[PDB]
Amino acid sequence: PLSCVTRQGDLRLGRHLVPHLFEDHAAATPERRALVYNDRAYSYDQLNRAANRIANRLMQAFPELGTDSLVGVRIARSDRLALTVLAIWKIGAAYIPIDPVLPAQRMHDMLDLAGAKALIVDASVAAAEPAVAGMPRIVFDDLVMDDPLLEDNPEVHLSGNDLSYVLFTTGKPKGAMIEHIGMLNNIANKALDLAMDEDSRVAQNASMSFDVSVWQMFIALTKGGTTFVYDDRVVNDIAGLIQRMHTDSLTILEVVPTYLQALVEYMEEHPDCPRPAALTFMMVNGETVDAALLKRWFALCPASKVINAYGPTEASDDITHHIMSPGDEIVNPVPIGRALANFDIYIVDDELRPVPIGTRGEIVVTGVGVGRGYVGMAGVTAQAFVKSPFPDRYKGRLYRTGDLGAMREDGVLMFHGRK
Repeated sequence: PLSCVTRQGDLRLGRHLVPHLFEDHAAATPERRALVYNDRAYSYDQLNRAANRIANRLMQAFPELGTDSLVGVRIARSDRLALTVLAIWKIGAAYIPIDPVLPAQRMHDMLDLAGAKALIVDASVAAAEPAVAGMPRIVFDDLVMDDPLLEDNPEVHLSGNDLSYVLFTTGKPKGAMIEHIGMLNNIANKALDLAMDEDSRVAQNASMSFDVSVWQMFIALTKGGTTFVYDDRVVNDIAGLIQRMHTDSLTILEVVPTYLQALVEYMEEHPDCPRPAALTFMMVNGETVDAALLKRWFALCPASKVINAYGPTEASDDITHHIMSPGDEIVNPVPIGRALANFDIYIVDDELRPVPIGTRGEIVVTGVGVGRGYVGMAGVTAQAFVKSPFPDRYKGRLYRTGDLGAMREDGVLMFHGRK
């Protein structure tokens, strides 16, 4: 057999994109708690009303913004960031996260490559830093001001093929273009594999420069649950984050292996302290995890399952999940797992021919989450985004990951480094 797994079409995604799923919950259960950021708690209705004020004032300021318009957002992770992104999406546009800690010349490159139409900052950034001629800048604090006349949903038409965000990753940065439907597919797969419901409590702990911060911020809002934003000050204090996850009764947490190690070490060294005993799932991603660390995690959090997650920013976050339970035979190397639904994955030679099961080759992927390429970089886009030679039910896109891997007889994928 050849190294092919096909899941295109496996998962119906429903009628509504991410912002609209949030709107559905705000209408159905306005008073449920939607988002917590330190001392600030928003109900669904409060979050929606504030996002709508922002959205409507953005359309007043920039009447031409809409489909595939790109808006930079230089706001630190917070309720303010979530609100601003939601507002941008509601008016049909897409955003670029530009962490305030990034230097200005990085911001310039990001906005120029993307052809961004405007930049939204908050008051602290505006006070620290000048606006740049040619790049309209507007301030969160003004956009979100009270006005009961500006609180209805914009009801701009959104299409799944429209951009939702451009995420940049030594050369000039490369801005991967992700569409609403790919973003939704990643969220839909995760909501199923993390057994989410309206009681889910999801950590938003990753840096906004990493694409995983997107599903972390919004997945709970598509399910009626709660996002807990854990900013850099909180995540940098391991003891404090653990105590927060305990007191928040957090259920879902994603980390990279070195941070997982810090959490595990702390709990082992402090067995007296409260633990994140409500966690149902810990997801690990970003770098290779080892079996012994996973087993140490399972000893500390026996009520949890773990998902090893892999995939490129270019395909809307992950393309495989490896779900593990405490009783499982967990050995090195840890698999990167099973294809997400609505993707096909192949291990191929340099000519894109699938190789026999067990042979190493390049991981390449087709399906609903393969994005558009790199904004303003047609050439580097052409190096990795090519027409699929395989059957396709979407837009015919293939992405070459530049990663080596191999496929097991059961279709489980293994990661073997960079090609």
